[PDB]
Amino acid sequence: MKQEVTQIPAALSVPEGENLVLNCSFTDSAIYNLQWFRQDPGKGLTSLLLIQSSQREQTSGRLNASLDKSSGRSTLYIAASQPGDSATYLCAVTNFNKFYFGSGTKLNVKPNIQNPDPAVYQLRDSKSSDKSVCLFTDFDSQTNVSQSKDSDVYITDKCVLDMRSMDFKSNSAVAWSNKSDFACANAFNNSIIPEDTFFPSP
Amino acid sequence: MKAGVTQTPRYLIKTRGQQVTLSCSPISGHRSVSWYQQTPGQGLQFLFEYFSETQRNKGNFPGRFSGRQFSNSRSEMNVSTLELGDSALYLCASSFDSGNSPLHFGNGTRLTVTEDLNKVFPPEVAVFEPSEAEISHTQKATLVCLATGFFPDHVELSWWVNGKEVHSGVCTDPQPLKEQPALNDSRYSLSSRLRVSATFWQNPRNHFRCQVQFYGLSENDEWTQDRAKPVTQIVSAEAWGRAD
Repeated sequence: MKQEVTQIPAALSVPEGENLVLNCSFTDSAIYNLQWFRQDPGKGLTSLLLIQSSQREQTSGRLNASLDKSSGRSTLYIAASQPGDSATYLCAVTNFNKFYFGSGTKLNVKPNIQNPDPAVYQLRDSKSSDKSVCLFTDFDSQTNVSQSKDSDVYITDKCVLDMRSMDFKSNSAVAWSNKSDFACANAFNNSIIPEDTFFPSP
Repeated sequence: MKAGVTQTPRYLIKTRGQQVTLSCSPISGHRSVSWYQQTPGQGLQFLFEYFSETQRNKGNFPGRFSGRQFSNSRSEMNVSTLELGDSALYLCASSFDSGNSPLHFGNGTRLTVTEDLNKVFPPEVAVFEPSEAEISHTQKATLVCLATGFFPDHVELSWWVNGKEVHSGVCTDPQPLKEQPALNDSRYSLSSRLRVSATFWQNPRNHFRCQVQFYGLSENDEWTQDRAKPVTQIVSAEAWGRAD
C-alpha cells in the first residue's frame, strides 16, 4: 500500500505558557520507528524523539509523544510552551525500505506583553538609501499586521525581539516605501491596530 | 566541541541544464547517510540512503538524481540536467542505524536554478537610525536594517556592535518578501531590527553594523553585462551613537 503521513494543524499560534498538541497520522501501520523533529528558518532538522515500533511513548523535558501503531497515530504534547519552541515540527516514519515526512506544523509561541505601548515611529532616512521607513512597535501579541493595499509599500510581519538584560520583549513590524505619497501616519492603515496607538508628530 | 554533520558547498546558483555534485560528511561514528530534497511545494522528499559504500534504500526520483558513498562514509549526490523545479534545500542526515537510531541533519546545500545569470543581484543594504520620539517615549532606540533587491535568496544578515556579534535585542524576518510577488524570478527584500537602551545609543563611541553575506556567482561563471559581476560578497551599513 501507499504510505500517507498527515499532520494537523498546518499552523498553530498560541500564547506562551499554554500546553499544546500536535497530531500525526500514517495510513500504513507497518513502520519501524516514528520520529519527531523541529526545524528553524534557514537551518536543518533537529531530532526531538524517536519512538520504536514496540514502544508506546517517549518523553524528553517538556515533550511527550505517544505512538499507537495499529491506529496509525502519534501525538506530540508540548507542556508550558515557550517562545523558543517556535519552529516547524515534522513527523516522519521509517517503513521497510522507504522514509516519509509529513508536511509539518508551523508553531508560533507568542510572548505575553506585560505593558503594551503601541506606537508608530518614523526612522531617520539613510544618506545611502532612498527609502522612507516606519516602525509599528510595542503592541500586544493579539495584534495582527496586514499587508499594504499598495503594491509599492512593503510591510513585514510582526517579529519579537528580546532585550535579555532588561527582561523585556517587544513586537514590531516595519513598513517602507520610496514612493513620495507615503506617510507613516497611513502606512499601517490596512491593519487593525489599537485605538490608543501613539502617533508622534513628525 | 565535536563536528556535526557537514555539507559542502553551502550555496549554489546554476542555470538550466547544468549539473551539480554535493558532499556530506557524517558525524564521526555514523555510517548511515541519507539525502532529502526540501521544497516549498513538495516538502521533504527522500532521495536515497547509503551504508558501507552501497545504496541501501531509494526514493522515487528519476535517474538524473544519483548518489554514492566512500569508505570513510562521506557521501556525494549528483543532479544532472538541472531544471527550475530542482531549486531546493538538499539535506544530508547521518545516523548510527536509520532503523532504530535518530537522524542527525546537516544544514543543507541551498540550490537555486535560474534561466539566466542576468537575474542575479546582490542586496543593497542600509541602516536607519532611531526615532527621537521612540527615545523620549520609551528610553529605548530601535535601529532598522533593510537588505533589498537581491536574487537568489542566499543571504545571511547579522548585527555587530563594537565588533561583537549580537543576538540580544535583534529580530530578523524569518523569510524575505518578494518585491514583485507574481514573478518566479522576483527579487527579494529582508528587514531586521536591533533595539538598545537610549543610554547606549547616546554614546557616540558605540558603533553598529548590519552585515549581509550574499552568495552569488563563481569565478568560473561567465559575465558579459555592464554592471558589476554579482559574486559572493558582503554588503554592509553602519551607524554610530549620537548624544542628541
